[PDB]
Amino acid sequence: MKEGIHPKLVPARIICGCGNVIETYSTKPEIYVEVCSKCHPFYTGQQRFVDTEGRVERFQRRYGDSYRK
Amino acid sequence: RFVGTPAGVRAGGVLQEIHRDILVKVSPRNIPEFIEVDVSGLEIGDSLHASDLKLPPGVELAVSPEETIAAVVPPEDVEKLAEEAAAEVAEPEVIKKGKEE
Amino acid sequence: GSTRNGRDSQAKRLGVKRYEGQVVRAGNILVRQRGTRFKPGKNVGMGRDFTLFALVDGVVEFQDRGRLGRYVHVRPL
Amino acid sequence: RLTAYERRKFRVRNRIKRTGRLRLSVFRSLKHIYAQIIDDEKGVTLVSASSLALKLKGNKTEVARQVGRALAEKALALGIKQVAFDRGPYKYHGRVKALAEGAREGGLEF
Amino acid sequence: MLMPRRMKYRKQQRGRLKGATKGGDYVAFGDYGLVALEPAWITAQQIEAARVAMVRHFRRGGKIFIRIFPDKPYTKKPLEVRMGKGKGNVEGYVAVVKPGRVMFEVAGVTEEQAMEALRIAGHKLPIKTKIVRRDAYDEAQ
Amino acid sequence: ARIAGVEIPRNKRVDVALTYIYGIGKARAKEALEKTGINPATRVKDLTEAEVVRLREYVENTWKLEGELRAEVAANIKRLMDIGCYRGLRHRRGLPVRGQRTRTNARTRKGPRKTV
Amino acid sequence: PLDVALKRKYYEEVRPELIRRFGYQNVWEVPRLEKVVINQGLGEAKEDARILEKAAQELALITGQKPAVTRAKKSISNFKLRKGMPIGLRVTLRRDRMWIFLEKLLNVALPRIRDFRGLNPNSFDGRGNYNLGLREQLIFPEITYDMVDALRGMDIAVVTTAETDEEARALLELLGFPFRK
Amino acid sequence: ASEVRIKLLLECTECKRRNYATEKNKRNTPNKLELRKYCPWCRKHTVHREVKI
RNA sequence: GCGGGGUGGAGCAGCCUGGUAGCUCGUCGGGCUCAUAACCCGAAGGUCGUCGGUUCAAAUCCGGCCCCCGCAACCA
RNA sequence: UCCCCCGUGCCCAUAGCGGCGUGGAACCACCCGUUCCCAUUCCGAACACGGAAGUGAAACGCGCCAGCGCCGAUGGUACUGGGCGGGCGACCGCCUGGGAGAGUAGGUCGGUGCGGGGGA
RNA sequence: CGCCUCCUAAAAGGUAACGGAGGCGCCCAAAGGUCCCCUCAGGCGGGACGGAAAUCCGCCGGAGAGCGCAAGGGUAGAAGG
RNA sequence: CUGACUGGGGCCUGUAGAGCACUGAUAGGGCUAGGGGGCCCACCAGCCUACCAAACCCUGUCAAACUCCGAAGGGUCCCAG
Ligand SMILES: [Mg+2]
Ligand SMILES: [Mg+2]
Ligand SMILES: [Mg+2]
Ligand SMILES: [Mg+2]
Ligand SMILES: [Mg+2]
Ligand SMILES: [Mg+2]
Ligand SMILES: [Mg+2]
Ligand SMILES: [Mg+2]
Ligand SMILES: [Mg+2]
Ligand SMILES: [Mg+2]
Ligand SMILES: [Mg+2]
Ligand SMILES: [Mg+2]
Ligand SMILES: [Mg+2]
Ligand SMILES: [Mg+2]
Ligand SMILES: [Mg+2]
Ligand SMILES: [Mg+2]
Ligand SMILES: [Mg+2]
Ligand SMILES: [Mg+2]
Ligand SMILES: [Mg+2]
Ligand SMILES: [Mg+2]
Ligand SMILES: [Mg+2]
Ligand SMILES: [Mg+2]
Ligand SMILES: [Mg+2]
Ligand SMILES: [Mg+2]
Ligand SMILES: [Mg+2]
Ligand SMILES: [Mg+2]
Ligand SMILES: [Mg+2]
Ligand SMILES: [Mg+2]
Ligand SMILES: [Mg+2]
Ligand SMILES: [Mg+2]
Ligand SMILES: [Mg+2]
Ligand SMILES: [Mg+2]
Ligand SMILES: [Mg+2]
Ligand SMILES: [Mg+2]
Ligand SMILES: [Mg+2]
Ligand SMILES: [Mg+2]
Ligand SMILES: [Mg+2]
Ligand SMILES: [Mg+2]
Ligand SMILES: [Mg+2]
Ligand SMILES: [Mg+2]
Ligand SMILES: [Mg+2]
Ligand SMILES: [Mg+2]
Ligand SMILES: [Mg+2]
Ligand SMILES: [Mg+2]
Ligand SMILES: [Mg+2]
Ligand SMILES: [Mg+2]
Ligand SMILES: [Mg+2]
Ligand SMILES: [Mg+2]
Ligand SMILES: [Mg+2]
Ligand SMILES: [Mg+2]
Ligand SMILES: [Mg+2]
Ligand SMILES: [Mg+2]
Ligand SMILES: [Mg+2]
Ligand SMILES: [Mg+2]
Ligand SMILES: [Mg+2]
Ligand SMILES: [Mg+2]
Ligand SMILES: [Mg+2]
Ligand SMILES: [Mg+2]
Ligand SMILES: [Mg+2]
Ligand SMILES: [Mg+2]
Ligand SMILES: [Mg+2]
Ligand SMILES: [Mg+2]
Ligand SMILES: [Mg+2]
Ligand SMILES: [Mg+2]
Ligand SMILES: [Mg+2]
Ligand SMILES: [Mg+2]
Ligand SMILES: [Mg+2]
Ligand SMILES: [Mg+2]
Ligand SMILES: [Mg+2]
Ligand SMILES: [Mg+2]
Ligand SMILES: [Mg+2]
Ligand SMILES: [Mg+2]
Ligand SMILES: [Mg+2]
Ligand SMILES: [Mg+2]
Ligand SMILES: [Mg+2]
Ligand SMILES: [Mg+2]
Ligand SMILES: [Mg+2]
Ligand SMILES: [Mg+2]
Ligand SMILES: [Mg+2]
Ligand SMILES: [Mg+2]
Ligand SMILES: [Mg+2]
Ligand SMILES: [Mg+2]
Ligand SMILES: [Mg+2]
Ligand SMILES: [Mg+2]
Ligand SMILES: [Mg+2]
Ligand SMILES: [Mg+2]
Ligand SMILES: [Mg+2]
Ligand SMILES: [Mg+2]
Ligand SMILES: [Mg+2]
Ligand SMILES: [Mg+2]
Ligand SMILES: [Mg+2]
Ligand SMILES: [Mg+2]
Ligand SMILES: [Mg+2]
Ligand SMILES: [Mg+2]
Ligand SMILES: [Zn+2]
Ligand SMILES: [Zn+2]
Repeated sequence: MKEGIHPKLVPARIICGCGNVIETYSTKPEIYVEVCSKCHPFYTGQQRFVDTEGRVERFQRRYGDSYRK
Repeated sequence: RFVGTPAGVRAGGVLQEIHRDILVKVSPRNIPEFIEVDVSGLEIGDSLHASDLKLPPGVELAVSPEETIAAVVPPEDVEKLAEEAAAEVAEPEVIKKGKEE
Repeated sequence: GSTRNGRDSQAKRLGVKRYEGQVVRAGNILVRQRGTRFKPGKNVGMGRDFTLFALVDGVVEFQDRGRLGRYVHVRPL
Repeated sequence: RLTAYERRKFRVRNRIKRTGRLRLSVFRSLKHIYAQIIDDEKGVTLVSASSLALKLKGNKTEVARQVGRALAEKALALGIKQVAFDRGPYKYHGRVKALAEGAREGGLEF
Repeated sequence: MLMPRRMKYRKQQRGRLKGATKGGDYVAFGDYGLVALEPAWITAQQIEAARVAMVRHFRRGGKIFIRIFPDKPYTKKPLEVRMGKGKGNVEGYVAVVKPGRVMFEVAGVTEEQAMEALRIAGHKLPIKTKIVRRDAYDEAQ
Repeated sequence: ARIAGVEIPRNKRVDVALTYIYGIGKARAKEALEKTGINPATRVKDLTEAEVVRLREYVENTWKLEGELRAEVAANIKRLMDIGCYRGLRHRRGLPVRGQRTRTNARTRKGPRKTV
Repeated sequence: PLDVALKRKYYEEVRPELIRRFGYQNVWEVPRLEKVVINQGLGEAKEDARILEKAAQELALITGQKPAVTRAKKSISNFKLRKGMPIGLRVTLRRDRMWIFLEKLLNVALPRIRDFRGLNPNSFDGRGNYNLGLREQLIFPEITYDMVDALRGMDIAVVTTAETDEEARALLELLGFPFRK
Repeated sequence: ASEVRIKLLLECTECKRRNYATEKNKRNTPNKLELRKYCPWCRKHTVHREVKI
């Protein structure tokens, strides 16, 4: 490479909020992230976060079977 | 030999026989008298191709099957005269030279 | 009635000046042209307006080298 | 459809012929470096020299300088002195520059 | 009627009418044809007259093929002017037609239906014509 | 961005900042700071990276927020519009939905007056 | 040269599994990475504040490599563009710096992305290459909220030695690209 | 040659004689032309300077 | 035949010097009035007669066709 | 004197597009590195250097196939130099010498010079 | 009304008409010398804001681009960048 | 003895004729963007088109300022009458 135009690469410490640490190289020796590959919802198989909804509607009402027949 | 009378013909149409033969690679010992064609299904303006050509034994097609072979098209009509004489035609536009091209 | 045309330019008398097998002196003009219809070959200079002229005394020869264009040469006598 | 290698090749070679000299054309492969002096008026090669024919050693750059002193050595024996350098697609530098300088010390004129 | 939709040049020199046709000399589309026996500039006004006549015989039916096209611009100086002051103005368009061309071909019609419209068409033309039907010679070109 | 997917306003108290998120209101703010034992009074700039990730982890995991929240509500109207409900036609003609007079006002749904 | 995780992972896990699924008869027949090119079609800096050293300083930190300029090929009226005007940046990553960038890209960037639901399956060249877009450069780890004046994403082109999309798809998924469908 | 594209001379900066005449666009090139040219008097090259025609 | 011209609804600018469409009236919505006018406050509407060309870009520069104003058309 | 490869020419698509197959001992290439010479409007991609673990995957070289491209008769015609007739013309004929273009048959998946390196 | 380009012009050069069409009366301090490197228009596919069209990647593409300005000739084995 | 003319030989050319590969024109057919039309929709897509019609392919044609071709002739130089 040309000298004096290039940011310098060093061993880097990317930290996640799950406590995943990643061994890599970067222009900054230490970085923290909010999220990573090791914990993300879409990422971890199909960990369907806050909603394992299945909708639930619309057959789902069912309140109740008390209307007469 | 376009066997059949097209439905396009029975409504007033005309069977535009584009190819009255077709080019073909074949052995001398294998000369067909013709090749039959079913045009009875054709409407205005429906058409058959070299692809739709059903071939006798031992004879291979020598053109692109994309080639059109027969068509049924609208007839002439005196009723179109009214529009055709009253259809306006403009004076011709010169393709330019110079600071015009 | 009037013409918006009327004009044309002076003819420039272009073309080959010396044909193959003709004996020329160094300096003689061989071909006058617009662009390289013919290209300078051995012993043949080309001037700023494409004019091919002989660099040595001798005899003209043409050569048609296909996609390489046509060439004019002078062979030393 | 030509390539930068091919075009650059014609580009310098065409300018060399026009000056009418004998051409010291140089081929440089990954391992070896060859050089032949050609009379383009006959389509004919008059003298050659190559590392591969001289069975030479290691350092490509010194190898070049040596195949250079070689080419001249055989050359002056045939009366050849004036000649012109065909750097082909190769930038005048490194291995090729070295062969050239070898040819010069040898006395070949350019 | 027929005329080019646009052209590189507005006015065309007159040229010549020597020789038989360069092509257009064989039946190519329809069943019967009208062929020119002598050279001429056939005008768009005639081509349309001839065309209209043919559709007028057929009434309902048939297909008409026009194999000539008026692309040559026709010039005339304005009435009563003297020679000079430039080329005349374009006043019409003509089809340059030499001996042996097919100008019109018909299809989808009885033979008497075709002989007759081609005949009536023929009267509308400034030249002599011959009616021809498709032969294997036409087939073979 | 910090939490959640957005970077809440630093220099405000931690409870107010949270409401700068689509999906978390004043209630849900004090509610997240209860179940994490975080002081509702402290400025966001003064959170521990510990306090951050705890507060982070609760909120993101309990409630649908920013993107997906918009997405369902979208699909909710999407379906209502598409079943042909009365509330659907009102969304599809862009008019109000909740039994308001339209003869006057109604502007917020209608937009600036298209005078005649 | 550098030992890094993805570069290592390619030879160790990606290489063999690929030779499995498609059964190549030559080592060079099997899919490789050639280059990842990063681009910022910018052009917001056409006139205005054609000082984009802020984004060249950005991209230089993201990739550890100084970007080059792109300039207008032709003048455009509707875009307000003088021919030759400076309208974008482009850095070409090969070899070690290519891996390191993809490494941080796959492990960090795409996660930090707004409502990430997987890379687009269909952004495949047809000749086995892949391209994707970014709305924000904040998506990376080396660019904090502080050091930015405005939102500026980028174009990302990754070239393979593959011939079909299918070998390309596999090479990239095996490396660690998250596809939705 | 025009109102904006003016004619001019080059003066040998050493012997002060004008040996060459040329032109320029004084809008595109407002400074005085400076060029080295062979001066026939000094019999060598000299920086020559644009002077009023 | 020579010169000038066509731009919201009416009548004129902008064209020469290419990038940006302006003025008065009129129309529409509001106000004063019992009401109307006047007057006051806001607001719409020209894709520049056409088709072609030059240009990065044309109401603007160049060509074609169309319509309008003015002048000429004399010795015969 | 024959075969293969590396150079460098000539002929200027009968040499080209595509498809299939083949070659790594040798030569060539990719290849292994980026210390050094040198280099990137960024990038050892290019150019360049020092190399020799692998591979003929890309490239190249060598073969095969007539789908495309390219070349293409014989015959006949158009036209025509010169010599004669005919028509009011537009135009049309004969004699002698020259003779296309299209199309048809058909050919083509190159030939050859010089110098190197290897093999018989 | 002088000059340049094309056609008329009958395959050397030349060739008229108030015949058919267009341009010039400038320009460039680099748009000049030379050394070194580089190859276009366009089509399909792929790409945040991004459009028919900005910039980016790939494949096809002998020149249909470019060469200040009219036209012709020339031209990437460069006269183009 | 070098001349008009003539024989042989080389080189030069873009006409007659022809051709459609370029620039344009061009009738019908195929295929098919774009619109127009008729169904169904405003939830945004769809389907039919005896409608006008781009680009491409086919058939068939035109051109002083079109040429992938291309004569007979003509010009010039050498040797000879
Ligand atoms: Mg101009
Ligand atoms: Mg007049
Ligand atoms: Mg006039
Ligand atoms: Mg004239
Ligand atoms: Mg003249
Ligand atoms: Mg003259
Ligand atoms: Mg002239
Ligand atoms: Mg000549
Ligand atoms: Mg010169
Ligand atoms: Mg010059
Ligand atoms: Mg010869
Ligand atoms: Mg010679
Ligand atoms: Mg030879
Ligand atoms: Mg005449
Ligand atoms: Mg007449
Ligand atoms: Mg006339
Ligand atoms: Mg008049
Ligand atoms: Mg006249
Ligand atoms: Mg006239
Ligand atoms: Mg007429
Ligand atoms: Mg005819
Ligand atoms: Mg008659
Ligand atoms: Mg034919
Ligand atoms: Mg909130
Ligand atoms: Mg209500
Ligand atoms: Mg895809
Ligand atoms: Mg960031
Ligand atoms: Mg690939
Ligand atoms: Mg008005
Ligand atoms: Mg003015
Ligand atoms: Mg102005
Ligand atoms: Mg009012
Ligand atoms: Mg009032
Ligand atoms: Mg333009
Ligand atoms: Mg404007
Ligand atoms: Mg315009
Ligand atoms: Mg325009
Ligand atoms: Mg006008
Ligand atoms: Mg009067
Ligand atoms: Mg070789
Ligand atoms: Mg060879
Ligand atoms: Mg091949
Ligand atoms: Mg093999
Ligand atoms: Mg091979
Ligand atoms: Mg080997
Ligand atoms: Mg081996
Ligand atoms: Mg190694
Ligand atoms: Mg170093
Ligand atoms: Mg060292
Ligand atoms: Mg390398
Ligand atoms: Mg191979
Ligand atoms: Mg090579
Ligand atoms: Mg064979
Ligand atoms: Mg040929
Ligand atoms: Mg032939
Ligand atoms: Mg013959
Ligand atoms: Mg005669
Ligand atoms: Mg005759
Ligand atoms: Mg004869
Ligand atoms: Mg004969
Ligand atoms: Mg001929
Ligand atoms: Mg022939
Ligand atoms: Mg072949
Ligand atoms: Mg040999
Ligand atoms: Mg040998
Ligand atoms: Mg003058
Ligand atoms: Mg002439
Ligand atoms: Mg001529
Ligand atoms: Mg002439
Ligand atoms: Mg003369
Ligand atoms: Mg003038
Ligand atoms: Mg410069
Ligand atoms: Mg220059
Ligand atoms: Mg320079
Ligand atoms: Mg392109
Ligand atoms: Mg694209
Ligand atoms: Mg987009
Ligand atoms: Mg784009
Ligand atoms: Mg060009
Ligand atoms: Mg004598
Ligand atoms: Mg003599
Ligand atoms: Mg004589
Ligand atoms: Mg003679
Ligand atoms: Mg002719
Ligand atoms: Mg054509
Ligand atoms: Mg054809
Ligand atoms: Mg003609
Ligand atoms: Mg001509
Ligand atoms: Mg001609
Ligand atoms: Mg001849
Ligand atoms: Mg002549
Ligand atoms: Mg003669
Ligand atoms: Mg002769
Ligand atoms: Mg004599
Ligand atoms: Zn994590
Ligand atoms: Zn002096």
